[PDB]
Amino acid sequence: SSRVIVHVDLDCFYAQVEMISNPELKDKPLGVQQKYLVVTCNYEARKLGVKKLMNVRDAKEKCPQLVLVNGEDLTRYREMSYKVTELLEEFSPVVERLGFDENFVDLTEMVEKRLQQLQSDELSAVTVSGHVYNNQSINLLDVLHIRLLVGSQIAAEMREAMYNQLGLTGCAGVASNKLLAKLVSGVFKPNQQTVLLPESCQHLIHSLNHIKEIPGIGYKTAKCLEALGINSVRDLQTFSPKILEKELGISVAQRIQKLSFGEDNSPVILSGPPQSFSEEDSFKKCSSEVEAKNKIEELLASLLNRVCQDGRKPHTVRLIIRRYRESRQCPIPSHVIQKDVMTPMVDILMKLFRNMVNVKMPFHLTLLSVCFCNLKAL
DNA sequence: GGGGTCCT
DNA sequence: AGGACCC
Ligand SMILES: Nc1ncnc2c1ncn2[C@H]1C[C@H](O)[C@@H](COP(=O)(O)OP(=O)(O)OP(=O)(O)O)O1
Ligand SMILES: [Mg+2]
Ligand SMILES: [Mg+2]
Ligand SMILES: [Mg+2]
Repeated sequence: SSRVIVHVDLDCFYAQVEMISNPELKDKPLGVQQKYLVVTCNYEARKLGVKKLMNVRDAKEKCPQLVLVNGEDLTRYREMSYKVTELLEEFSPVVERLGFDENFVDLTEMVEKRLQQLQSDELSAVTVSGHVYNNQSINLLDVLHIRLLVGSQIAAEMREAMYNQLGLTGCAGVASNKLLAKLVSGVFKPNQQTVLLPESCQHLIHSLNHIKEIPGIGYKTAKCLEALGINSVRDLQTFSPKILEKELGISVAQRIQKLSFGEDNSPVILSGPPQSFSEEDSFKKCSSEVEAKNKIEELLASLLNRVCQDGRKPHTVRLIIRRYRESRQCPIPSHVIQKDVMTPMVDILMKLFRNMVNVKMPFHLTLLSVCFCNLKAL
């Protein structure tokens, strides 16, 4: 059962949202700042030299006409994120989320229908929407191709409906699994879509340069492979299965090797509603017992907001700390579920804290987070 | 340095 | 509770 998956990726998301909010900013170049960095910006300002993830001063010097904006309150982005996800669900119910600006959709069933509904005669021109990866020749006689071309049209449709109705632009990659879909989706940016035919699969993995470029292989797994002298995607393709299992575990080994061939059988998971809420906060110095108290209050303060609105309730709370991450958690008592409600929580959160960190001694940390998970019904 | 997700 | 991964 060959699948058709689509990966959707919004162009410079925060930027887009900001612009869609303050139209005056269409004309102007724009950057979104978190702490003293620039986390993303519209294209009008990537041309003036502004690289994503660059300090806000180099930014200003390199580009003086730059209109900055604060993107530390993730609230407008997160609402837009779900407006997008809901739009896409209205196409097919099975939509997986990846951060705020990515979505996976399984179009296998949807492509099925549209095909059957095709009178033989009209089996052309059929056509393709957007780019075909690596300019590959289409073979209308190959069902696999045909189902991917239909996947391209549904994607073009989704992208139209995102623009109309939400005012957002973005790219789409349509492939036979999530891996290839995500990889081929950025081959043409911004605001364009590419489809990957099967016979160009190998061209696409090898186009990659560092092995960490593949989704799934990350910082910790890369370094492991590096120290094994695995740097190219072909290195990994050709390496000893056995030695890899031995050095990575039989679970991780099998999967990432398949990855390096472009093989990915992981299904698209239906995300549904968020299963957690959390406010992170890292900082220069924190070294008493209070000031964690102040922090935990603020964090709690902001989180509470979102919980009041979500609907369902958290039956578990936890405390996270990256020291000099660790966590402790415990169920949230029956009474307190009455969305005042602060002091009891912070008493628990502190109880948590205390058992984890010795207050009768110095610590200093850099990171405090509070998380609400385990929400019913579930 | 956000927020999140699944696997162990 | 910790360790991976994605953004
Ligand atoms: N290093 C980072 N630090 C903080 N926020 C980030 C970082 N990277 C990305 N983000 C945020 C900002 C973006 O709106 C969103 C997705 O980023 P990313 O996938 O890198 O592409 P992008 O949305 O910045 O634009 P584009 O895909 O056009 O380059 O996540
Ligand atoms: Mg992205
Ligand atoms: Mg993006
Ligand atoms: Mg990676």
